[PDB]
Amino acid sequence: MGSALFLVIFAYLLGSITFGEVIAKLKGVDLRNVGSGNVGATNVTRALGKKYGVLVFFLDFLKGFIPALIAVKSFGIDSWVLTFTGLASVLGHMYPVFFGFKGGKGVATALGVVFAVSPSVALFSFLVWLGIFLWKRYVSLASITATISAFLFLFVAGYPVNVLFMAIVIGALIIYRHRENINRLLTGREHRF
Ligand SMILES: CCCCCCC/C=C\CCCCCC(=O)OC[C@@H](O)CO
Ligand SMILES: CCCCCCC/C=C\CCCCCC(=O)OC[C@@H](O)CO
Ligand SMILES: CCCCCCC/C=C\CCCCCC(=O)OC[C@@H](O)CO
Ligand SMILES: CCCCCCC/C=C\CCCCCC(=O)OC[C@@H](O)CO
Ligand SMILES: CCCCCCC/C=C\CCCCCC(=O)OC[C@@H](O)CO
Ligand SMILES: CCCCCCC/C=C\CCCCCC(=O)OC[C@@H](O)CO
Ligand SMILES: CCCCCCC/C=C\CCCCCC(=O)OC[C@@H](O)CO
Ligand SMILES: CCCCCCCCCCCCCCCC(=O)OP(=O)(O)O
Ligand SMILES: CCCCCCCCCCCCCCCC(=O)OP(=O)(O)O
Ligand SMILES: [K+]
Ligand SMILES: [K+]
Repeated sequence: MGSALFLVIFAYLLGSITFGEVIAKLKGVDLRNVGSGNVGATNVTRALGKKYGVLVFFLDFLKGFIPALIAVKSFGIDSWVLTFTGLASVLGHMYPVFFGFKGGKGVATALGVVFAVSPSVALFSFLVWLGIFLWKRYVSLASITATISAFLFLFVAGYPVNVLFMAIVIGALIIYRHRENINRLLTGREHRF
Protein backbone atom coordinates (compact mmCIF):
# COMPACT_ATOMS: atom_id res chain seq x y z
CA MET A 1 0.00 0.00 0.00
CA GLY A 2 0.93 3.59 -0.61
CA SER A 3 1.84 4.68 2.91
CA ALA A 4 4.36 1.85 3.25
CA LEU A 5 5.87 2.62 -0.15
CA PHE A 6 6.13 6.31 0.78
CA LEU A 7 7.97 5.53 4.00
CA VAL A 8 10.41 3.15 2.32
CA ILE A 9 11.31 5.64 -0.43
CA PHE A 10 11.60 8.44 2.13
CA ALA A 11 13.99 6.24 4.14
CA TYR A 12 16.15 5.57 1.08
CA LEU A 13 16.33 9.26 0.14
CA LEU A 14 17.06 10.32 3.73
CA GLY A 15 19.65 7.57 4.10
CA SER A 16 21.37 8.85 0.95
CA ILE A 17 22.40 12.04 2.76
CA THR A 18 25.86 11.00 3.99
CA PHE A 19 26.38 13.78 6.49
CA GLY A 20 30.15 13.28 6.64
CA GLU A 21 30.21 14.75 3.13
CA VAL A 22 27.94 17.61 4.22
CA ILE A 23 30.25 18.64 7.06
CA ALA A 24 33.57 17.82 5.32
CA LYS A 25 32.86 20.12 2.38
CA LEU A 26 31.52 22.65 4.91
CA LYS A 27 35.14 23.39 5.89
CA GLY A 28 36.62 22.66 2.46
CA VAL A 29 38.05 19.21 3.21
CA ASP A 30 38.22 16.59 0.47
CA LEU A 31 37.11 13.77 2.76
CA ARG A 32 38.00 11.37 -0.07
CA ASN A 33 41.58 12.71 0.29
CA VAL A 34 42.13 12.63 4.05
CA GLY A 35 42.71 9.49 6.08
CA SER A 36 41.02 6.47 4.54
CA GLY A 37 38.93 8.50 2.08
CA ASN A 38 35.65 7.38 3.66
CA VAL A 39 32.59 9.49 4.52
CA GLY A 40 31.63 7.89 7.84
CA ALA A 41 32.04 9.20 11.37
CA THR A 42 35.40 7.42 11.70
CA ASN A 43 37.15 9.32 8.91
CA VAL A 44 35.37 12.54 9.91
CA THR A 45 36.99 12.14 13.34
CA ARG A 46 40.33 11.37 11.67
CA ALA A 47 40.05 14.50 9.50
CA LEU A 48 38.09 17.09 11.49
CA GLY A 49 38.35 16.05 15.14
CA LYS A 50 36.35 13.93 17.56
CA LYS A 51 33.61 16.53 18.01
CA TYR A 52 32.74 16.47 14.30
CA GLY A 53 32.88 12.68 14.19
CA VAL A 54 30.35 12.53 17.03
CA LEU A 55 28.04 14.98 15.24
CA VAL A 56 28.26 12.92 12.04
CA PHE A 57 27.64 9.71 14.00
CA PHE A 58 24.49 11.17 15.54
CA LEU A 59 23.20 12.53 12.21
CA ASP A 60 23.86 9.25 10.40
CA PHE A 61 22.25 7.46 13.39
CA LEU A 62 19.11 9.59 13.04
CA LYS A 63 18.49 8.78 9.41
CA GLY A 64 18.04 5.16 10.48
CA PHE A 65 16.19 5.95 13.70
CA ILE A 66 13.60 8.39 12.35
CA PRO A 67 12.03 6.33 9.51
CA ALA A 68 12.23 3.11 11.53
CA LEU A 69 10.47 4.79 14.47
CA ILE A 70 7.74 5.94 12.09
CA ALA A 71 7.44 2.34 10.86
CA VAL A 72 7.33 0.96 14.41
CA LYS A 73 4.63 3.39 15.47
CA SER A 74 2.54 3.34 12.26
CA PHE A 75 2.82 -0.33 11.26
CA GLY A 76 4.27 -2.30 14.15
CA ILE A 77 7.53 -4.03 15.04
CA ASP A 78 6.09 -7.22 13.52
CA SER A 79 5.46 -5.49 10.15
CA TRP A 80 7.51 -6.19 7.04
CA VAL A 81 7.16 -2.44 6.43
CA LEU A 82 9.68 -1.98 9.24
CA THR A 83 11.94 -4.59 7.58
CA PHE A 84 12.06 -2.72 4.30
CA THR A 85 12.19 0.74 5.86
CA GLY A 86 15.26 -0.09 7.95
CA LEU A 87 16.92 -1.78 5.00
CA ALA A 88 16.16 1.27 2.83
CA SER A 89 17.85 3.64 5.30
CA VAL A 90 21.02 1.53 5.36
CA LEU A 91 21.03 0.99 1.59
CA GLY A 92 20.77 4.75 1.13
CA HIS A 93 23.84 5.27 3.30
CA MET A 94 25.70 2.52 1.41
CA TYR A 95 24.49 3.45 -2.11
CA PRO A 96 23.39 7.09 -2.02
CA VAL A 97 21.05 8.12 -4.81
CA PHE A 98 22.62 11.58 -5.11
CA PHE A 99 25.28 11.59 -7.83
CA GLY A 100 27.81 13.44 -5.71
CA PHE A 101 27.54 11.40 -2.51
CA LYS A 102 29.68 8.33 -2.05
CA GLY A 103 28.47 5.63 0.28
CA GLY A 104 29.62 4.55 3.69
CA LYS A 105 29.49 1.29 5.58
CA GLY A 106 26.10 1.80 7.23
CA VAL A 107 27.02 1.09 10.85
CA ALA A 108 25.73 4.28 12.51
CA THR A 109 22.53 4.21 10.47
CA ALA A 110 21.98 0.52 11.26
CA LEU A 111 22.36 1.25 14.98
CA GLY A 112 19.64 3.87 14.57
CA VAL A 113 17.30 1.29 13.05
CA VAL A 114 17.94 -1.13 15.93
CA PHE A 115 17.38 1.62 18.51
CA ALA A 116 13.92 2.34 17.04
CA VAL A 117 13.02 -1.31 17.62
CA SER A 118 14.62 -1.81 21.05
CA PRO A 119 16.82 0.75 22.81
CA SER A 120 17.99 -2.06 25.12
CA VAL A 121 19.25 -4.20 22.25
CA ALA A 122 20.89 -1.16 20.66
CA LEU A 123 22.66 -0.15 23.87
CA PHE A 124 23.91 -3.71 24.38
CA SER A 125 25.17 -3.81 20.78
CA PHE A 126 26.92 -0.48 21.28
CA LEU A 127 28.52 -1.82 24.48
CA VAL A 128 29.87 -4.75 22.46
CA TRP A 129 31.26 -2.27 19.92
CA LEU A 130 32.87 -0.13 22.62
CA GLY A 131 34.36 -3.12 24.44
CA ILE A 132 35.88 -4.53 21.25
CA PHE A 133 37.17 -1.12 20.23
CA LEU A 134 38.80 -0.50 23.62
CA TRP A 135 40.33 -3.99 23.52
CA LYS A 136 42.04 -3.87 20.11
CA ARG A 137 41.59 -0.28 18.81
CA TYR A 138 40.21 -1.42 15.42
CA VAL A 139 36.98 0.30 14.41
CA SER A 140 36.25 -2.34 11.75
CA LEU A 141 36.67 -5.30 14.10
CA ALA A 142 34.34 -3.62 16.60
CA SER A 143 31.70 -2.82 13.97
CA ILE A 144 31.75 -6.36 12.59
CA THR A 145 31.56 -8.00 16.02
CA ALA A 146 28.79 -5.71 17.25
CA THR A 147 26.81 -6.15 14.03
CA ILE A 148 26.77 -9.91 14.57
CA SER A 149 25.97 -9.40 18.25
CA ALA A 150 22.94 -7.23 17.45
CA PHE A 151 21.40 -10.13 15.53
CA LEU A 152 22.02 -12.52 18.43
CA PHE A 153 20.57 -10.04 20.94
CA LEU A 154 17.44 -9.56 18.80
CA PHE A 155 17.04 -13.33 18.56
CA VAL A 156 17.41 -14.04 22.29
CA ALA A 157 15.16 -11.08 23.07
CA GLY A 158 12.34 -12.78 21.13
CA TYR A 159 11.97 -10.34 18.25
CA PRO A 160 10.05 -11.81 15.27
CA VAL A 161 11.18 -13.23 11.93
CA ASN A 162 10.68 -9.97 10.00
CA VAL A 163 13.04 -8.19 12.41
CA LEU A 164 15.59 -11.01 12.30
CA PHE A 165 15.44 -10.97 8.49
CA MET A 166 16.05 -7.22 8.57
CA ALA A 167 19.02 -7.68 10.91
CA ILE A 168 20.59 -10.54 8.94
CA VAL A 169 20.39 -8.72 5.59
CA ILE A 170 21.63 -5.43 7.04
CA GLY A 171 24.43 -7.30 8.83
CA ALA A 172 25.43 -9.16 5.66
CA LEU A 173 25.59 -5.86 3.77
CA ILE A 174 27.66 -4.21 6.52
CA ILE A 175 30.11 -7.11 6.56
CA TYR A 176 30.33 -6.96 2.76
CA ARG A 177 31.20 -3.26 2.98
CA HIS A 178 34.06 -4.25 5.34
CA ARG A 179 35.58 -6.80 2.96
CA GLU A 180 38.82 -4.86 2.53
CA ASN A 181 39.02 -4.23 6.29
CA ILE A 182 38.75 -7.98 6.87
CA ASN A 183 41.70 -8.67 4.55
CA ARG A 184 43.74 -6.14 6.51
CA LEU A 185 42.63 -7.63 9.84
CA LEU A 186 43.61 -11.12 8.66
CA THR A 187 47.21 -9.97 8.06
CA GLY A 188 47.55 -7.63 11.05
CA ARG A 189 47.56 -4.55 8.81
CA GLU A 190 44.32 -2.79 9.76
CA HIS A 191 44.57 0.88 10.73
CA ARG A 192 44.76 1.15 14.50
CA PHE A 193 43.56 3.94 16.78
C1 LIG B 1 14.66 2.66 -5.96
C2 LIG B 1 13.44 3.05 -5.14
C3 LIG B 1 13.53 2.62 -3.69
C4 LIG B 1 12.25 1.96 -3.17
C5 LIG B 1 11.87 0.71 -3.95
C6 LIG B 1 10.55 0.06 -3.55
C7 LIG B 1 10.50 -0.42 -2.10
C8 LIG B 1 9.82 -1.76 -1.93
C9 LIG B 1 8.74 -2.01 -1.22
C10 LIG B 1 7.93 -1.01 -0.44
C11 LIG B 1 6.63 -1.59 0.10
C12 LIG B 1 6.83 -2.68 1.14
C13 LIG B 1 5.54 -3.31 1.63
C14 LIG B 1 5.76 -4.41 2.65
C15 LIG B 1 4.47 -5.03 3.10
O1 LIG B 1 4.13 -6.16 2.88
O2 LIG B 1 3.72 -4.15 3.77
C16 LIG B 1 2.41 -4.58 4.20
C17 LIG B 1 1.46 -3.60 3.53
O3 LIG B 1 1.35 -2.39 4.29
C18 LIG B 1 1.86 -3.29 2.11
O4 LIG B 1 0.72 -3.12 1.28
C1 LIG C 1 22.49 3.45 21.20
C2 LIG C 1 23.30 4.73 21.15
C3 LIG C 1 24.48 4.70 22.11
C4 LIG C 1 25.46 5.85 21.95
C5 LIG C 1 25.53 6.79 23.14
C6 LIG C 1 26.79 7.63 23.18
C7 LIG C 1 27.11 8.33 21.86
C8 LIG C 1 28.49 8.91 21.82
C9 LIG C 1 29.42 8.63 20.93
C10 LIG C 1 29.29 7.69 19.78
C11 LIG C 1 30.46 7.69 18.81
C12 LIG C 1 31.56 6.69 19.13
C13 LIG C 1 32.37 7.01 20.37
C14 LIG C 1 33.63 6.16 20.50
C15 LIG C 1 34.56 6.70 21.54
O1 LIG C 1 34.27 7.51 22.36
O2 LIG C 1 35.78 6.16 21.43
C16 LIG C 1 36.76 6.60 22.40
C17 LIG C 1 38.11 6.16 21.91
O3 LIG C 1 38.72 7.22 21.18
C18 LIG C 1 39.02 5.72 23.04
O4 LIG C 1 38.89 6.59 24.16
C1 LIG D 1 27.39 -11.62 22.49
C2 LIG D 1 28.58 -10.85 23.02
C3 LIG D 1 29.80 -10.94 22.12
C4 LIG D 1 30.97 -10.08 22.56
C5 LIG D 1 32.24 -10.34 21.77
C6 LIG D 1 32.81 -11.73 22.00
C7 LIG D 1 33.17 -12.48 20.72
C8 LIG D 1 34.60 -12.89 20.67
C9 LIG D 1 35.57 -12.24 20.07
C10 LIG D 1 35.43 -10.96 19.31
C11 LIG D 1 36.44 -10.87 18.18
C12 LIG D 1 37.87 -11.04 18.66
C13 LIG D 1 38.90 -11.11 17.56
C14 LIG D 1 40.31 -11.27 18.10
C15 LIG D 1 41.36 -11.33 17.03
O1 LIG D 1 42.01 -12.31 16.76
O2 LIG D 1 41.50 -10.16 16.41
C16 LIG D 1 42.50 -10.07 15.37
C17 LIG D 1 43.77 -9.67 16.08
O3 LIG D 1 44.88 -9.78 15.18
C18 LIG D 1 43.70 -8.28 16.66
O4 LIG D 1 44.81 -8.02 17.50
C1 LIG E 1 26.99 -16.40 28.37
C2 LIG E 1 26.48 -15.21 29.17
C3 LIG E 1 25.02 -14.88 28.92
C4 LIG E 1 24.76 -14.17 27.60
C5 LIG E 1 23.30 -13.83 27.33
C6 LIG E 1 22.43 -15.02 26.94
C7 LIG E 1 20.94 -14.72 27.05
C8 LIG E 1 20.67 -13.79 28.20
C9 LIG E 1 19.55 -13.15 28.44
C10 LIG E 1 18.31 -13.24 27.62
C11 LIG E 1 17.13 -12.59 28.33
C12 LIG E 1 16.01 -12.18 27.39
C13 LIG E 1 14.91 -11.40 28.08
C14 LIG E 1 13.91 -10.81 27.10
C15 LIG E 1 12.96 -11.81 26.52
O1 LIG E 1 13.25 -12.89 26.08
O2 LIG E 1 11.71 -11.34 26.55
C16 LIG E 1 10.68 -12.07 25.85
C17 LIG E 1 9.60 -11.03 26.01
O3 LIG E 1 10.23 -9.75 25.95
C18 LIG E 1 8.51 -11.12 24.97
O4 LIG E 1 7.67 -9.98 25.06
C1 LIG F 1 28.22 -11.55 30.59
C2 LIG F 1 26.77 -11.72 30.19
C3 LIG F 1 25.85 -10.65 30.77
C4 LIG F 1 24.39 -10.85 30.40
C5 LIG F 1 23.42 -9.84 31.01
C6 LIG F 1 21.96 -10.20 30.78
C7 LIG F 1 20.95 -9.24 31.42
C8 LIG F 1 20.22 -8.43 30.39
C9 LIG F 1 18.92 -8.20 30.32
C10 LIG F 1 17.85 -8.68 31.26
C11 LIG F 1 16.48 -8.78 30.57
C12 LIG F 1 15.38 -8.04 31.31
C13 LIG F 1 13.97 -8.34 30.86
C14 LIG F 1 13.50 -7.46 29.70
C15 LIG F 1 12.02 -7.57 29.48
O1 LIG F 1 11.30 -8.33 30.08
O2 LIG F 1 11.60 -6.71 28.54
C16 LIG F 1 10.43 -7.00 27.72
C17 LIG F 1 9.17 -7.71 28.17
O3 LIG F 1 9.35 -8.51 29.35
C18 LIG F 1 7.99 -6.79 28.33
O4 LIG F 1 6.77 -7.53 28.39
C1 LIG G 1 25.25 -8.62 0.70
C2 LIG G 1 24.19 -9.66 1.00
C3 LIG G 1 22.76 -9.18 0.79
C4 LIG G 1 21.75 -10.32 0.68
C5 LIG G 1 20.29 -9.92 0.42
C6 LIG G 1 19.37 -11.12 0.23
C7 LIG G 1 17.85 -10.85 0.25
C8 LIG G 1 17.11 -12.16 0.32
C9 LIG G 1 15.80 -12.40 0.26
C10 LIG G 1 14.65 -11.44 0.10
C11 LIG G 1 13.35 -12.05 0.67
C12 LIG G 1 12.13 -11.13 0.72
C13 LIG G 1 11.02 -11.65 1.63
C14 LIG G 1 9.76 -10.79 1.65
C15 LIG G 1 8.76 -11.28 2.66
O1 LIG G 1 8.89 -12.29 3.30
O2 LIG G 1 7.72 -10.46 2.79
C16 LIG G 1 6.82 -10.77 3.88
C17 LIG G 1 5.36 -10.70 3.49
O3 LIG G 1 4.64 -11.65 4.28
C18 LIG G 1 4.76 -9.33 3.67
O4 LIG G 1 3.34 -9.37 3.59
C1 LIG H 1 30.52 -12.74 18.08
C2 LIG H 1 31.28 -13.13 16.82
C3 LIG H 1 32.37 -12.14 16.42
C4 LIG H 1 33.00 -12.42 15.06
C5 LIG H 1 34.11 -11.47 14.66
C6 LIG H 1 34.69 -11.75 13.28
C7 LIG H 1 35.78 -10.78 12.82
C8 LIG H 1 36.24 -11.06 11.42
C9 LIG H 1 37.48 -10.99 10.98
C10 LIG H 1 38.67 -10.62 11.78
C11 LIG H 1 39.85 -11.57 11.60
C12 LIG H 1 40.97 -11.31 12.59
C13 LIG H 1 42.36 -11.78 12.17
C14 LIG H 1 42.65 -13.24 12.46
C15 LIG H 1 43.89 -13.42 13.29
O1 LIG H 1 44.76 -12.60 13.41
O2 LIG H 1 43.89 -14.61 13.90
C16 LIG H 1 44.84 -14.80 14.98
C17 LIG H 1 43.89 -15.02 16.13
O3 LIG H 1 43.67 -16.42 16.32
C18 LIG H 1 44.38 -14.41 17.42
O4 LIG H 1 43.38 -14.50 18.42
C1 LIG I 1 22.69 -4.32 13.27
C2 LIG I 1 23.64 -3.16 13.46
C3 LIG I 1 24.27 -3.08 14.83
C4 LIG I 1 25.39 -2.07 14.95
C5 LIG I 1 26.16 -2.22 16.25
C6 LIG I 1 27.40 -1.37 16.38
C7 LIG I 1 27.15 0.12 16.35
C8 LIG I 1 28.41 0.92 16.55
C9 LIG I 1 28.18 2.41 16.45
C10 LIG I 1 29.36 3.22 16.89
C11 LIG I 1 30.40 3.37 15.84
C12 LIG I 1 29.99 4.37 14.78
C13 LIG I 1 31.17 4.87 14.01
C14 LIG I 1 31.41 4.07 12.77
C15 LIG I 1 30.56 4.58 11.63
C16 LIG I 1 31.41 5.05 10.50
O1 LIG I 1 32.55 5.46 10.61
O2 LIG I 1 30.81 4.96 9.29
P1 LIG I 1 29.46 4.38 8.66
O3 LIG I 1 29.60 2.86 8.82
O4 LIG I 1 28.33 4.96 9.37
O5 LIG I 1 29.59 4.77 7.16
C1 LIG J 1 32.09 -6.01 25.55
C2 LIG J 1 31.16 -6.94 26.30
C3 LIG J 1 29.68 -6.55 26.26
C4 LIG J 1 28.79 -7.67 26.78
C5 LIG J 1 27.29 -7.51 26.58
C6 LIG J 1 26.59 -8.86 26.47
C7 LIG J 1 25.31 -9.05 27.29
C8 LIG J 1 24.02 -9.03 26.47
C9 LIG J 1 22.94 -10.00 26.95
C10 LIG J 1 21.73 -10.09 26.03
C11 LIG J 1 20.61 -9.09 26.32
C12 LIG J 1 19.65 -8.87 25.15
C13 LIG J 1 18.17 -8.78 25.52
C14 LIG J 1 17.64 -7.39 25.88
C15 LIG J 1 16.41 -7.43 26.77
C16 LIG J 1 15.12 -7.06 26.09
O1 LIG J 1 14.37 -7.83 25.55
O2 LIG J 1 14.70 -5.76 26.09
P1 LIG J 1 13.46 -4.95 25.52
O3 LIG J 1 13.61 -4.99 24.01
O4 LIG J 1 12.24 -5.62 25.96
O5 LIG J 1 13.61 -3.51 26.00
K1 LIG K 1 38.20 1.76 5.82
K1 LIG L 1 25.99 8.32 -5.52
